[PDB]
Formats: sequence, C-alpha cells, structure tokens
Amino acid sequence: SMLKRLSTEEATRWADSFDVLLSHKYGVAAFRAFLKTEFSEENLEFWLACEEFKKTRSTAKLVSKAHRIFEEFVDVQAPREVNIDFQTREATRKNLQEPSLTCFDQAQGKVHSLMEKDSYPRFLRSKMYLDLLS
Amino acid sequence: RRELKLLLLGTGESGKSTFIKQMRIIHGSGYSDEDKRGFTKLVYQNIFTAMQAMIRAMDTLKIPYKYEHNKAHAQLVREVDVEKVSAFENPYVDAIKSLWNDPGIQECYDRRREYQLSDSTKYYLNDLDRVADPSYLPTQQDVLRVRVPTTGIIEYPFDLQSVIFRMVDVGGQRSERRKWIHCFENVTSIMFLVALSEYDQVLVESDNENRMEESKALFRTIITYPWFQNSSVILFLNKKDLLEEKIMYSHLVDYFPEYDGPQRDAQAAREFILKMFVDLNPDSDKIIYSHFTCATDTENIRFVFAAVKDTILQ
Ligand SMILES: Nc1nc2c(ncn2[C@@H]2O[C@H](COP(=O)(O)OP(=O)(O)O)[C@@H](O)[C@H]2O)c(=O)[nH]1
Ligand code: ALF
Ligand SMILES: [Mg+2]
Repeated sequence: SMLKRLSTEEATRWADSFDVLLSHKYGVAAFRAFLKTEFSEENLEFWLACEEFKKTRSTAKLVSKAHRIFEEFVDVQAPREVNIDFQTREATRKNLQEPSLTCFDQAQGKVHSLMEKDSYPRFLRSKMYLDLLS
Repeated sequence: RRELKLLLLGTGESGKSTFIKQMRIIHGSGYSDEDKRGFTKLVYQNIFTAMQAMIRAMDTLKIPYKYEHNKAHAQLVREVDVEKVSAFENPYVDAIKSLWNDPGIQECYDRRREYQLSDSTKYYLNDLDRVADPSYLPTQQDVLRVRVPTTGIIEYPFDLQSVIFRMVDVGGQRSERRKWIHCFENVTSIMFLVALSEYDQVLVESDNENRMEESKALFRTIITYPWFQNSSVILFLNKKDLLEEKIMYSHLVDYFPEYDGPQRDAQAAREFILKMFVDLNPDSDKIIYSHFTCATDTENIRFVFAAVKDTILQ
C-alpha cells in the first residue's frame, strides 16, 4: 500500500489554487489566521459576506443587506474599507440604488484578485503553512 | 541578533514591493529557476490586463484604430477573463502583437495619463516574442517588472552579516493607510518612496486627483509625526528611468506651474520635485536624506542599501 498522511494531503490541496483553498473549511481558517497577522482580513470578510449575500431570498432582506455591506466594506472611510479603485467603488454605488444579486460582483472580483495574487502566495511560503507539511 | 526596523512607505505604485524583491536578490534567498516559473502566469496576466485597459481607453477617449483588422482583435482580447488565464497562445499572441502595433493604440498609450495603465506595459509589450515562446522562463528583470498590488502590512527580515534588517512593506492606497499604525512603533528609519514619473497622473482610488500632490501631502504628514522625530528619513525619488522617457512628452509645468526650469530636461525636473518635498516642512530642521532611484535596477538598489547601512545607521 502507499501511505499518505491526511493532514499533509489536506494542506497540500490548499496549494492547488486559491479557489480550492476557499472550499476547504480548514484552508479558509488557516488563511484567515494569516490575514490577521498582515492586517488584511477585511478582504476575506468582504468576500465571504458577498457569497452569503448571493444566497438571499427575500427582496426585503436583499435591499437593506446591500446597504450594510456597502457601509461596512466599500464606501470611502468604511470601517473595513477594502482596497479597490474609484470606478469599481462607484459602479457599486450605482448598483446599490436598484440592488440585485450581482450588486457586488465587480468589487468581490477585485478583492478576490487582490487576495489571490498577493496574500495567497505568501501564505503558501509562510512558516505557519509549511509546518503543516512536514 | 542585533535588529533594526525599517519602513517602506509611499503612495500606491511608488515601488515599495520592488524594493523588497531587490532585498531578496541582494541579501536574501534570491530567485531560482523554479521561483521564476511561479511568475509566468502573472506576466501573462499583466499583459492581458494592460491591453484590456488600452482597448477600453480607445473607446473612452474616442481614438480610432488605424488598421481595421485590429477591431476584431480587440473584441477577442476584451472578452477574456484575466483571472482564468494560464497560458499565452495564439490567437491571443498575434492579436496583442498586432494591437500594440496600431498607431491608434500607440496614441492611446502616449495618452495613458488620462486613464490607469500599469508602468511595465511597454517593457512587456515590446518583448512579446520572448514571452510567447512555448518555453519562456521569466528573467530576474521580468520578475522585478511584474505588478502585484500589496494589501496589508508585511515584515521581511533579511540578514546582512553585521545586523538584521526588519523591512516592512505596506499597501499604499488610501484605504490601506489606516493600518500603518500597526508598524509605527520602534522604527529606526523610514524609506519614503515617491514615483518621479507620477506628476501627470491621477490616483486610482479617487476621481481626478493628482498623484504627486497626494505624495506631498503624505510625506508632510509623516515628517511631522513626533514619534518619528528620532527616526532617520530617506526620501527615494524612484522611477527616475521612466522620468527620462516621459519628460520628453509630458511637461512638468502643466502640472506644477511653479516649475520655471527647462522643458524636456529630466535632471532639472527631478531637482525641482526634490526641492518641493524638502520645502514641505520649513519649520522642521530634521534631516531628509535623498537619492534618485530605479527600483528595477539591482545595481542602483544595491548601492542605496549599502549607503543607508554604512553611513546612515552607523
Ligand atoms: N521602470 C521602473 N519600474 C518600477 C520602478 N519601481 C517600481 N517599478 C514597477 O512599478 C510597478 C509598481 O511597483 P510596486 O513595487 O508594486 O508598488 P508598491 O509596492 O505599490 O509601491 C511594478 O510593476 C514595478 O516593477 C522603477 O524605478 N523603474
Ligand atoms: F500600490 Al501598492 F504596494 F502601494 F501595490
Ligand atoms: Mg506593493
């Protein structure tokens, strides 16, 4: 038989791609711990808040939830303001006045991107991640 | 075990993360052939992203293509999701080579200050054959040239024999700046980067605000902070190489009307910029150490590090 260690395999899977990482509950948690040491966890919080906002059924809930999310992550001076460009910010504001399930697609994309190209590769070189391999 | 903390600060796109890469090359573990393969996809993505910007700018600015066949290429290239890009093949290679060659796109590029376009565009676009090669392996210079936006605050230790340097890289956009407080403690020294070439540009973060006015305001703020009264301050006026090019076509006086020096003269221009910065705190007698830098030039950055360590921190 060929031995494979369950934790070694799990952790390795996280390095296949960022989208794989995000579908591993323990991947997300390891990554979140990492973001917090870089003070960039608002990127992941925002992203998660969008995935959840896509699940909404009631139109009533949708409207006010879009406002919460915008006030929280998107607007200039927002308490957890995510690093995005003026256009994406403003396109989001327009979307907000007739809110739908796609309201944050553009912004969620930029943030996804931000994490994927910057934080994720560094996490894969972190001692915290590497210790889980040996 | 003797250890010093150094901040890299500056607005977005000043060259902070490029400094870190150079530390890694000069004093860290460098870039192996395998490391360089990890940058391949990003190179591809920077190329697509840059061409997409120019394509949308063609419309926004109302510049016509000179060659009709290039419209079809633009449709093709615009439809790409850059996130899912992992190879660089025809028809995409030839579309992009062909688009880059259109005098229309070249006008658009010459007018890049009126929208947002990443600085390494020309460097990649002039070398697409090298990059297209089925078995392309990024050079160290390709790696230094790649654009990846930084978010958060990150510490890179580097062992120079005599001392450890704890370098801190930070995101430079407005929203990122609220986090800087987390690295402001026990700072030996600050390396403040400004893009010499950013005089005619506007911020990505906001609507039509000059990028250099922004760096001034930021520099002024940093200098006045009393917890930095005993930290040495080094102002790197970076991207001096891009300045050499841009100064021939974009006049400094059109952005800073106080500039009374000659046109098309990089040296006078950069001296004026330096002067503007040094003149922000007339009431402070604190020292500013400066140097004109090119962050993508290893030799240039090697010197700048030896001098900080050998002169300023001893
Ligand atoms: N030609 C040239 N390119 C530079 C210089 N400094 C930075 N760059 C490039 O400019 C872009 C942004 O630099 P980066 O270090 O990512 O900015 P920051 O970390 O946001 O300050 C990258 O593509 C770098 O390769 C320079 O002095 N000369
Ligand atoms: F714009 Al940056 F690090 F300040 F990518
Ligand atoms: Mg950076």
